[PDB]
Amino acid sequence: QVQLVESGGGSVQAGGSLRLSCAVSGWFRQAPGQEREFVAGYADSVKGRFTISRDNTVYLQMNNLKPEDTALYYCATGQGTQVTVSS
Amino acid sequence: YQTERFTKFSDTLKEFKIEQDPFNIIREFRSAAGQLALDLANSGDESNVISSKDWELEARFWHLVELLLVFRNADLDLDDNKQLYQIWIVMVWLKENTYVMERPKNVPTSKWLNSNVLDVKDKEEDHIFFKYIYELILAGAIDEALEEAKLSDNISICMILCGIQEYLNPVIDTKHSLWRRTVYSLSQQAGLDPYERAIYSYLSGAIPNQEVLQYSDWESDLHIHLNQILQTEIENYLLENNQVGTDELILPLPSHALTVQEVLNRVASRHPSESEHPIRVLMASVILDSLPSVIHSSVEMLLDDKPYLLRIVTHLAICLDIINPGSVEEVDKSKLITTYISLLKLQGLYENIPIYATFLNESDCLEACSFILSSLEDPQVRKKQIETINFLRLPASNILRRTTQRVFDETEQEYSPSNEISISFDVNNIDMHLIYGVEWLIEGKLYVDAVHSIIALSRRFLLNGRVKALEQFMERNNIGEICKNYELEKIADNISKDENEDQFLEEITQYEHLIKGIREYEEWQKSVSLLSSESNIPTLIEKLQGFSKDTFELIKTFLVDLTSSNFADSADYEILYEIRALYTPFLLMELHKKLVEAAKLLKIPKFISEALAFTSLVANENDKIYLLFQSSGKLKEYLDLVARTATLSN
Amino acid sequence: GFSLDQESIEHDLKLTSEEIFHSNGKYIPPMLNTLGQHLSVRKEFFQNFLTFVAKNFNYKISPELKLDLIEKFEILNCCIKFNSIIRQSDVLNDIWEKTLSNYNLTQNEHLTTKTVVINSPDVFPVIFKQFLNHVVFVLFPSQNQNFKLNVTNLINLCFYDGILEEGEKTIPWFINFDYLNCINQCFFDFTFACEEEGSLDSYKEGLLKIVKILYYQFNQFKIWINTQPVKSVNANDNFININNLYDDNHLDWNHVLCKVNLKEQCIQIAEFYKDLSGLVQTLQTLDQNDSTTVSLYETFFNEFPKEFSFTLFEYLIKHQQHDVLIQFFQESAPKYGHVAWIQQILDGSYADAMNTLKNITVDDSKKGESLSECELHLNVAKLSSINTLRKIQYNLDTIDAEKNISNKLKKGEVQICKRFKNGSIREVFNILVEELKSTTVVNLSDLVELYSMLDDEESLFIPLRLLSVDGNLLNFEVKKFLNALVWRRIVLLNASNEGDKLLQHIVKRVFDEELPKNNDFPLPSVDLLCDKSLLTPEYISETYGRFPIDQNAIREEIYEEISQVETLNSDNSLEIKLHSTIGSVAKEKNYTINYETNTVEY
Amino acid sequence: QLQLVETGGGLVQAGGSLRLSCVASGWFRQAPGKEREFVADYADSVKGRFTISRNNDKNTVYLQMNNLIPEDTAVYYCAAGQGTQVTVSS
Repeated sequence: QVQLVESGGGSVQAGGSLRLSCAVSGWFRQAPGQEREFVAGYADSVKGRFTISRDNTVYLQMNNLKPEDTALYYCATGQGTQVTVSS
Repeated sequence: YQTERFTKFSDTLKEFKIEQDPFNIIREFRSAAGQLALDLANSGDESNVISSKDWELEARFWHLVELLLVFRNADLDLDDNKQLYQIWIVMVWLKENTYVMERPKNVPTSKWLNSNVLDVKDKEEDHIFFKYIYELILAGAIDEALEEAKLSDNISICMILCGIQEYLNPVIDTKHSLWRRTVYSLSQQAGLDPYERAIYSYLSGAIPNQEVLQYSDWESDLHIHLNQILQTEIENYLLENNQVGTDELILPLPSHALTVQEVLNRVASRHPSESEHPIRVLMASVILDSLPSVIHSSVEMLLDDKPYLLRIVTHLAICLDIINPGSVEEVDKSKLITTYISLLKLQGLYENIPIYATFLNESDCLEACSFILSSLEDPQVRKKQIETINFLRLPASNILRRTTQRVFDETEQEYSPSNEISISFDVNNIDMHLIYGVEWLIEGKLYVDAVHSIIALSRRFLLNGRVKALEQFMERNNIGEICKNYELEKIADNISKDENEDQFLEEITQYEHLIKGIREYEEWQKSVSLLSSESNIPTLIEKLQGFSKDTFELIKTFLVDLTSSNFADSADYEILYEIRALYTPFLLMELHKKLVEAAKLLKIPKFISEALAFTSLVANENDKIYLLFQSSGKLKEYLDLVARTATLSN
Repeated sequence: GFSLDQESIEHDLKLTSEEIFHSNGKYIPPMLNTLGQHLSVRKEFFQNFLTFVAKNFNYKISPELKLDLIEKFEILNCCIKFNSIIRQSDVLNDIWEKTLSNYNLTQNEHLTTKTVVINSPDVFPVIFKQFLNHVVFVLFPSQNQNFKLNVTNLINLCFYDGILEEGEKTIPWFINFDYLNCINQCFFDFTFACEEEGSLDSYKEGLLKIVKILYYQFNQFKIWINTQPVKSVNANDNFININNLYDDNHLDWNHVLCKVNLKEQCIQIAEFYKDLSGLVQTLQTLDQNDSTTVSLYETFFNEFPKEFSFTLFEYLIKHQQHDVLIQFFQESAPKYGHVAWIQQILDGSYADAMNTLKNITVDDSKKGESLSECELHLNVAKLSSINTLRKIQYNLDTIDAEKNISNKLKKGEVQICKRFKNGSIREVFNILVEELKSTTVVNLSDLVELYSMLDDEESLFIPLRLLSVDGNLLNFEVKKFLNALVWRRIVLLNASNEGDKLLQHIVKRVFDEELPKNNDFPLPSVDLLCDKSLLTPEYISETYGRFPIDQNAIREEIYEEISQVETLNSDNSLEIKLHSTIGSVAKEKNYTINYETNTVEY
Repeated sequence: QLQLVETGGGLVQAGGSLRLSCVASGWFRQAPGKEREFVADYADSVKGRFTISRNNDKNTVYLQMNNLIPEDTAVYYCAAGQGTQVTVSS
């Protein structure tokens, strides 16, 4: 019995920064309506702006966020954390 | 030798094949990486350690993998818990091959020579001998720690050596349940050096202070979770057994041992800049058996690589497919057999046999057996080395066939210019390599599939320079096999033996006739102005040139027409009608070529004229010389070349 | 009227001038010697006056008639100067004068020769011609230098009468006859000097010829222009007759001698003469047809200069393929003959197809060297791919027959036709040996005649094969006469070779090669062989027209060759001797006798 | 610079005996061409013929080799050594 707890999501302005933390306890993203896609290896839309790191822990520093990154992010080795970037 | 790391690995593999006792494939891996890190440290420059450090770590991993494959397989039916035994296999490589500082130099004779009466440099000389003894015990140096404890008047450390020797007599047995709770409480008391404070917690299975772990390396860092599981699994089973009693217990112990993945989530998080190195993270995948998951993940981020990893992952599968049949993923196997043969380009000359031990399906099918048709060119060393490894019959009939059929599709652009010239230097430089694969396959039975490759390139010659004439010289470089194909042909049974033996014999006569006309036409053109003023030898030689040609024409016309008229295999007749129609006009001009150079002697005029004038006259009874003009377009050419004799013969 | 009265006063002055040009009253004749020079200089000065005064003054043809009358007296005056030079030679002149003496006395009496030059001494050219004709036995008789040193003076004397035509501003039958009979002897000059050549010595007489060629050139190229002018003016051709005979024969002979003289010449002298004198375009071109060199320097400039040379086009027919297509074969010329294989011209050319058809139809008459046409008839058949079947049959039959015949002949495999002996009627043996020896069987025209010669039975057998293959050419009478002569030779040999064993191979060879199915071969019979109904003088003269022997001898030979069999066939035995044979051979073979028309069926 | 002084190797016949003494100044084998294999726990190729002993509490190792064969001719190294040659002639 195992999975992931994630934290650090939220709502920021376009160009801001967020820090997604994810650990096993005790990256992928889905926009509203679309299909889930892998984020971080790194997707072509986030290369140079998002940084993945690992100490069963994984951190995603999201710098220079844009409205296209507004989605629910999920950790995988999670329940989902909303990351909303306003224009 | 040392430079050719791949070659050394190949030799070990070869020995195993000859023997075919199975645990010797990985044991040879310890003699390669060792001599390499030794050849950069025994003698030479000191800066080579930047590369010898990679060899100083690739050899200890092959030692840890040799104990895990033999425990889960070699279960001999000799005279219980099979998962707890992995902790012992982890302690052997974590204790023997560890870093140990030598004995300290300039040890003081008496005690306190500088004498709260001791200076600041006295507790340091006491901690210096404290760290020299706190390190040897962690590596299993009882034999050395026992003598070291007695030698330094360090009697304060000998009380636990026998307590471990009493704990070692209880581990070989497989009361002391109360002795495990006193040292942990001794680790919470004040007044102890930082090196001794970590020694009391390491033997029991506890976690000391973080100030003693800062110094601790992230590699060593893994012994913390290993000793805790042992102190808890024995206290659990020990607790289950309860061979001490409840009273013998004092404090509750964390008897909940975790798995390997929960422990690896913390060792790569304390010192991640070195704990997640590419040569140390391979020990967790040996417990998971996922081969192509660590190398195929470095071929997607091409916007931003390690040759030591590809040689071990590929060498693992040849052993993984052998240790457990199909243990390596079938997709990963063919992906490892293909990534190895492709990466082995600089060393592909000697490994042309080591790729056959894991043939699987890439070799039984035309997959991993078609790449050798891309390097076998001129050197005769690689063509003979593939004859070993117990490979012949159909594989020889599938490498020679894939050598001549794979280059036939590239010559498709050589049949478009049916009325112009082209660049034939590549064909005159790459087709030469296209005849060494069949000339090396000296098989009298596999001669029918290759004897037609030259005749399949007569139409790519077209006008201007011909490629078949140069191809006729490649066959003269290896004739005599016609005697080997005519004697071996009467060994296997055949039904259509009235047409298969007649086409090969007729093609050899026309080709030898063609190679002879090319050399006869090269000697008269190279004559030019030979013999100088003494044309008496030319008066007989040119007479021989004019007779050997007037005879060769009537003979070449009878070889091509010897194919009769109506035949079922008319595809072979429509292709040879042009080559026969293309060797006609070149002969009449050579006699006329004695009217430009031999015209200084009024002797070729009355001869070469009528000799070429009637060459079209008698070329009207054998069906009007067929219609060699209809298959080439040379009609008015014959009308003008001979018409010129009316302003010279009169 | 006024011009006629002035012409009458001028004619009276001309008569007194003729006397003054040969003798003058005012001067003392006794003083010194014969003042022919002064007598001439007087008329010479008076000529300038006559010219300046008669400026224009032209009426109809009176000015031309007067200009012509001037040359009647101006030309003679230049002879006595030679006499002076001859008076320096003396012995020759005295022997000449005396000779002239006899001439006049034999020709016109009048006291032999007296150098008074009465009536303008017109007989001077006749005496000159008689002397030139006698020099072919007197001087040809005398050395080239002698006669060579002699003829130069006459040349230089004659070459002084053209500088007065350019001085009188020269723009009738008498003008055509003023200097025309001398062409009957002028041609006796050049040879007399050129036959000696350098007197069999070139290294020293090259200059002696270079200094004399001027006179020959000046005589020929100038005298030649008079003919065509006189001819166009006189139009004697109609009467023609002795004037034309002399004229035309002399013209051909002079064209022959002017061309060799043009060849033996100094560099470009003939070239200048060719351009200067627009005549003998062929002889000029013969000197000009790259005799010196093939250098593109002078030749292109001379070549391009022809311009209006339609005549040059006929030049190409001497002995190539230049001149910028030259309008094909000079507009395809006329009858090509052999040039027709050349008229291929890198084209299929319908004419070139008719050209080999013309090569067979030209083997019909006076042909030679068939191996060209033989290989070129085959070549033209190839070039092409009614007339096609005929041409294929002609090619095959003629070629194979000429080849086998020349081979067997030169080979002499068959020794002889035994019967002939000491008979004039047949020199065809020698004619055929000569034919076979050369010229691709001398074109091999009498293919018919060839087969007639029979020496071994094997060599004789073939004839009927050609007869049944390609015998679509001659008349039925000719084909039947051939077959009958053949059967007659067979009978004369088979009665002698006991058993009549000659027919027993031919009756089988004619049926084993399947000749009756592809050839309506007429069946021979007693009546077919003894058939003299095809014996006519016309057919005789047509068939045996090459040999110029009397037709009576050949007729007698043929009548004997026919009557021998007509008499030997007692009770007509031959009939059965053939019928039984042919019918026993063609029995099991798909063949039956067609007694309706004497043929073979199946 | 802890050292490992090994001695006792030599050339014996097939069936002879040898005694390798190893004093740690402070048992694996390698044949000519092959890789270093462990001899002494006992290897399957030397179990019953080679005997290992150690002085209790000291850093010394003794290996007594009885019934030596031509398959044991190699260089022996010590581990806890420079190498000592032990050859056996057939």
